[PDB]
Amino acid sequence: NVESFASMLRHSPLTQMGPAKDKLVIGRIFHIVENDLYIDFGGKFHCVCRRPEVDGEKYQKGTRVRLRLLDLELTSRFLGATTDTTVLEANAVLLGIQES
Amino acid sequence: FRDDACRKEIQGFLDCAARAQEARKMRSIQETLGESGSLLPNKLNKLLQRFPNKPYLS
Repeated sequence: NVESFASMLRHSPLTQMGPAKDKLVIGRIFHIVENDLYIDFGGKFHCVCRRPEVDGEKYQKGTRVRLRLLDLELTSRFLGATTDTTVLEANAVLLGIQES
Repeated sequence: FRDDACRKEIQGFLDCAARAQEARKMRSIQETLGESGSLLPNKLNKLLQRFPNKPYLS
């Protein structure tokens, strides 16, 4: 009675989410560069969001935040290209901090 | 062509050139800095070097 991969995939939160556009997700700040916050939210790629002007000092490494997802992976095919160009990061909007 | 009667206009022409002469220095400084440019072709080309167009298969 070993669970199959097809079963794991069907019942994963990422599969159950459906499309990612305009979906609220919880992220975690794992890397910070100046006012650039690198946030992991459970997907393949992280998103990079600028430090908010209000309560900027509350956003630190490990701080859990609320995001509105736009794309899991930013990719596009440009004129003459044989494959899609990927920037290797997700597109998301940082809304604020998640609190209990 | 008697400068005694045209002192006000003469000074005005000299002020315009002085302001325009400094405008040569101000624009040049901003042109190199890219204050008005969206981005500098040197800066915009380093960014494209990292994401080169691939018209071939690898």
